[PDB]
Amino acid sequence: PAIPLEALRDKALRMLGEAVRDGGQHARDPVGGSVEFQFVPVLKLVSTLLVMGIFGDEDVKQILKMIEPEVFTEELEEGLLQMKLPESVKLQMCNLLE
Amino acid sequence: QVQLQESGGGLMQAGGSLRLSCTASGSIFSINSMGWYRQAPGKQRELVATITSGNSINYADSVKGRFTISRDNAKNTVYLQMNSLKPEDTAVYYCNADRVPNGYNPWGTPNDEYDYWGQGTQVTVS
Amino acid sequence: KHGRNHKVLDVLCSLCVCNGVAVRSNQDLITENLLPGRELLLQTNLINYVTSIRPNIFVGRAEGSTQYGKWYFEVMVDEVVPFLTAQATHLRVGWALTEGYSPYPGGGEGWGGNGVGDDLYSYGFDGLHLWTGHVARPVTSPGQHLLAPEDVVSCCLDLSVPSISFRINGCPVQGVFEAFNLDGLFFPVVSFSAGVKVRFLLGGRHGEFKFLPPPGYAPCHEAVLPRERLRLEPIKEYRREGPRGPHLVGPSRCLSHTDFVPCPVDTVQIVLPPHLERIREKLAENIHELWALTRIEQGWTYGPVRDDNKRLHPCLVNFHSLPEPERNYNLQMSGETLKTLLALGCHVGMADEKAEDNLKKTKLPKTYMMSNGYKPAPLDLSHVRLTPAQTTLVDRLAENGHNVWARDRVAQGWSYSAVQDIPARRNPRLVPYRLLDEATKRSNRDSLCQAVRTLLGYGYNIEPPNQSRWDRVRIFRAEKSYTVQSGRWYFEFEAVTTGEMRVGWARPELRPDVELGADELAYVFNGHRGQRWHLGSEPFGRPWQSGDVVGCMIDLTENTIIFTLNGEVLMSDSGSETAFREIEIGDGFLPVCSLGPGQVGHLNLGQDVSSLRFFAICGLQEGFEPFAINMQRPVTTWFSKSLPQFEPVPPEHPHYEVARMDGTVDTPPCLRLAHRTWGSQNSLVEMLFLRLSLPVQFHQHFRCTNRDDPEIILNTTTYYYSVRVFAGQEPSCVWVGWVTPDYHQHDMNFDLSKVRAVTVTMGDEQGNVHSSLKCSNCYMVWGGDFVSPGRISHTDLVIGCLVDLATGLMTFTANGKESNTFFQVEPNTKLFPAVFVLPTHQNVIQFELGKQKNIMPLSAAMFLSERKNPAPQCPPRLEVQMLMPVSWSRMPNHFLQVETRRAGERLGWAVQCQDPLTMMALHIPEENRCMDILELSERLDLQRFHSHTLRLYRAVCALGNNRVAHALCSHVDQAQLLHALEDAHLPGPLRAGYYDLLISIHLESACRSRRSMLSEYIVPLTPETRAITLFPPG
Amino acid sequence: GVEIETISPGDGRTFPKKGQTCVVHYTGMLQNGKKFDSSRDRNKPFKFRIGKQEVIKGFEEGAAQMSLGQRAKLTCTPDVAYGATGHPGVIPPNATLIFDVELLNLE
Amino acid sequence: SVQTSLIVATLKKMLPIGLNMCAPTDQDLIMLAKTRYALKDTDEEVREFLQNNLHLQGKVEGSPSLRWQMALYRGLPGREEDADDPEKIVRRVQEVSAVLYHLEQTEHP
Repeated sequence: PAIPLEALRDKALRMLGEAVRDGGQHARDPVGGSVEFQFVPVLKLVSTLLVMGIFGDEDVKQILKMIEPEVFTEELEEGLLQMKLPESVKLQMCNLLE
Repeated sequence: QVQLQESGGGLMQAGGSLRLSCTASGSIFSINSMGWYRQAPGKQRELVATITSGNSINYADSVKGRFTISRDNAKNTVYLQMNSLKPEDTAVYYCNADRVPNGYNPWGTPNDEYDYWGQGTQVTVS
Repeated sequence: KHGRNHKVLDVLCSLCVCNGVAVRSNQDLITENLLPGRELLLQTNLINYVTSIRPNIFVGRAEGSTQYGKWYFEVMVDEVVPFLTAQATHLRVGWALTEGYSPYPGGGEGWGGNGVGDDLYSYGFDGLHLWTGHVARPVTSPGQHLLAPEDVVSCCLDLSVPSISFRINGCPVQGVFEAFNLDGLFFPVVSFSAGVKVRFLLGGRHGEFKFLPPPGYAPCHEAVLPRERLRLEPIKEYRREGPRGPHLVGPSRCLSHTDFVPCPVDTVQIVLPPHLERIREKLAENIHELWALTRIEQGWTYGPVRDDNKRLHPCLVNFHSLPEPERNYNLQMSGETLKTLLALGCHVGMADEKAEDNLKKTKLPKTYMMSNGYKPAPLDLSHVRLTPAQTTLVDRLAENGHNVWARDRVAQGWSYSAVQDIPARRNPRLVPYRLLDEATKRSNRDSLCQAVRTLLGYGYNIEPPNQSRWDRVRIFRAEKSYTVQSGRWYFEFEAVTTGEMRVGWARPELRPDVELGADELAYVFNGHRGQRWHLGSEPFGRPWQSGDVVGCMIDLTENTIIFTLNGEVLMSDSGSETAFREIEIGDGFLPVCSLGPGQVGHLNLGQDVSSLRFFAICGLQEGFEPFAINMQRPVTTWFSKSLPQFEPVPPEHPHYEVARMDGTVDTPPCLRLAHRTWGSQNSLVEMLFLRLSLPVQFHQHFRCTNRDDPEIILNTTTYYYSVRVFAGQEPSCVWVGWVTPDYHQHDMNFDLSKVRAVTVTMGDEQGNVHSSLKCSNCYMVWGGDFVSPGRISHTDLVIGCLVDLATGLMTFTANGKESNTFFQVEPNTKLFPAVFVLPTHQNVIQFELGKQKNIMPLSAAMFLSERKNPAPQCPPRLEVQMLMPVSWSRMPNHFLQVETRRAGERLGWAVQCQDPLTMMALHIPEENRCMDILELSERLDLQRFHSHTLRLYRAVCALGNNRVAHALCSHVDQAQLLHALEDAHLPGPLRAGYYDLLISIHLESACRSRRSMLSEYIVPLTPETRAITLFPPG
Repeated sequence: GVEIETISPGDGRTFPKKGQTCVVHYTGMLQNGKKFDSSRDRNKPFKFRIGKQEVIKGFEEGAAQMSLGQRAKLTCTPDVAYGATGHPGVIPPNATLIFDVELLNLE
Repeated sequence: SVQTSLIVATLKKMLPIGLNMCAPTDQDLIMLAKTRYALKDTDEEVREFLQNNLHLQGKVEGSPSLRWQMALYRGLPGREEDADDPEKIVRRVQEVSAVLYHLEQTEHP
């Protein structure tokens, strides 16, 4: 069954962006209950879409910079690698970096 | 409640001598003043004659008309001897019973509120 | 058969796959045998919120009521947006009842969005259907447009004979509502989805009727109460907006027909003492003095003759030289005033003790030119003044006079209307005395006060003389995911009104039925009198006022709670700062507040510090912290929903017990309800409302209607259960029948007359009605009527009930005798076995499920697997469910905004809603009700089952079963998945499950197919192929 | 055979002819009231040729009978196709249908 | 009693005032001075070690729990931007340390 890939792509990119921002703000109300439940499903979505090739050039540029800003920008901001993480989110982060 | 019958008069020519006998029975209360009211064509309830205990006619509106109202407290039945039949008398008539004589109310508005209107009948002038 | 379990789903979908190998056979079999059936797995949909708005015009009929029966109103649509946000804008207009119709936002019967006609307490018409009981009813009309914009629809109602009629675009519809109960008060109601604009036309002053009402029906604008202004308000609301922000409101004080009917005290049966005649004429003489005073104050003057209108005084003497008419005129009412005094408890006798000599009798205007008048005031008030007890006596005496006058006006037949139509016997001041404005009250009691001054001047010796009401209380508590077991916290409660407002910290497992403080699970403080509450009332602090904020700090390190009022620590009677001490760690504590009837508060948990006033006054330097401050989203809260609901019987209940016995010989399988503590101290005895859990549904259409014949049994359509009443139980307290899912009546003085049955009649527009259809939310019969015993009855009545899935003919059978009463319902009714009882013996009820002559067992009815098995069976799923008064319910984080305002005398009031709100709903198939999906955040068992259901859905289409994935897309829609992705209040397991379900049913096969090819690097020769370099040119 | 009942009036003047791919968005239910096939929820309208009967036959007849801009509930008798051995996983093999379909921008 | 003695009663009435001056970020220096008075040193000695430990000032960005507290303390109307003098800061922290250290000594003797 089909579904709008471009809409899913922008929607999931925005979702993980606000998730990273929330993890920066250090709220006591993580989406779903825990940092694990906040990040692992969204990271599964991003990994599946990434290996499925949906994301375009500018979009993977955003994903790279928003995993790690300082190292991955072209010629403060807390990266997803930068802030501390539980085990499962690290696992999905490795599957993304692979 | 006090549920009196309003009747009397009817179709008549100008200057018709009509005895409007409004009958009242089955009432122990509100036996003091037995008023007569009248809806002229396109007009409010105009009182014409309010008889009172001891056969005391009241004169507040339309005193000129020879209403000649009379009543006995034995049967509480009132009778209005209206002859003058002006064109504005082509109208309907009403009969109310209350225990506050007209032109005498030192208590307040509830005493006026105690009143029992009538059915309504036509007295037509031709 | 056994119920909803997660382990059964695990057992099922261990057949999904094995060692990473898909089994297409088991996958398709499980899909085809569960997903089309849909009675077991809960289903989830996206809907949009609805809002119902009413005018504050409540009119009803009772014996001797002061209200008129006929009323008329209109609504005209300004603009509708059909299919806004992928759902049609539901829009119904009709009549609704204050007592029973509570349209709580979110969830409800059906798939939610409950409007006017989604209950038997309100009836509506959306353009093509007369909605009632969550069922639409198509009706022929000249214009069938379903409230297209710029259309005006009239609706009129008659109470003297129950009738509801609609006139769409002037042309009346062919349907009429009739034979509905007349309890309580009826008001117009408009239920609407967002993106709508309507106008409420009330005729006369507030708006003008586009179409004149039919003869008899009166405009509703004249029914507005004397002290009430016409205001459009939400019907049953628990939240509003104020200056600081969201304000939580409690219940409301609602009217009925009882307070619209007057019940005065009969004073004509009062004996007359000598004191009667003692004061009957001195009061009359002072009354004549006030008569002279009034004619002086008016434009009248002095005269001998008997006509006040011509500036004449009838008495013409200070003492009334009055004839038989007027002497009796004052005589009887002075006496009647004394009669009301004696009847209502005022003492009699006026021993002045030279007070009459003290009375001046010299305040004479001296305007009289002759012997007429000359009646001076004696300065009664100046000599002796009134007392507050006597003023309240004046108020109730004038109330009694108002009530007797209203009684006789109603007896001859009068109606309340803001315009006093004397020829129509219409008058705005004939409703009972507790409703008239301050002008009528003062004008009817001021002369009474003067009479009291006269008595005081005469030296009078007059001396002045189970339902726990859960509806009037509402508990609001933060969600159980925010419990704190360590730290020091602080949350404010701002007071808008002064009433029974309780605030404090409660254990998360507090019982919703019992009030705060009565249980040990609530450390609460009632600020109405300042008194704290842990296990009972305890004097403490001071009562508060409007505008006061209470701080409510708690510290779990020192195990105490300390309350501050306006930044100052409240002090106990003993002088201790902490209200409660020695608090065990428990499971944690949650912010809680209880609101009494008509109370408004602001529960500021402390999300924003600048909004959090007085925190620096008490808490900033004390080390306490604002409760839920860093959390970005607002804290979800749960209110005690007052709608009664059936819940499974608790084995932990100390008063009721159920014993289940199967395999019984010469007896069907049975469930006996008995009283564990009958006839003991502190034993609660009330109306017990039972309901067997499983539904019974009719067939889709009624196409064809003692060692029985097996083939006849296989061909039968009827079913039969039997309730057995024990010795010592009164048959007059037993009600046996059939409850729809919409049954929410918990009154403990239960009467078969109180049930709601309503009929709809559709016919020819020119006046030849042909079709009629009756419905009811309940189908019990009165056991006293059935027994007809007319006194302990030791006989056991098996009051059994029949139901056939064809032709809807439900007959009954009491003690082996056919019943003279029958019921008829449309197909697909989804009824439930039920019995109601008042416990009067140790043994109370025995449910019995078995077969009879040409009868298929009810177990075979409710379970599809054993539909051919005639042997009765009691699997664990079927169980006794008792009604519970209140239950917790989530408040949505966002509510629909509505702008309502009047524009002119012609346009009238207008209602507008634009921003759409969408809610995900989880529908339980058996109860035919849906909750909010976020409500599962505390319902952990349903959370477990739905998470495992998502696991089943993922793994039936796992490993490239695109056919079954397509089959799943009907269950789980794309927009559904997108909303479940976007929202943040979704629980953890459900969030992960929905994300993985989206990936599994839409992206798994494609992702796997691409992944299997990323290993190779087959590259062709293209001009794009010569473009790649290792290092891009910087 | 279907029972087509109009919900909101439309043009009422242009009806689909045999040989035209019409575009419709709909919310299909069973007789119980059962939202399973909703092109509105999917945000994707559905196209059908009349004459090839690529769409279910009862929906095709009702869609030919309605007009552009107008919505109607098509009560589909089980004699429409897959009325026995229906589409697996969505519809039990023998059951009814209803479709509150409106036509928009008839091609 | 000792708890109801009016000297300690006035003191506990004025702890909100007596913690109103100090910044929440200063609480690290408060704890270091807390142990400094726990060592039974004189006022001059504890102030000297306070200057020796002055550079270990708390960080606003370290924890959001103290971030909003810093927001309150900076947005307090009576606060001024010239009150960042380390001398006034050290005097007030050592004074508060003395007061509440002897206070906790009397609560837990």
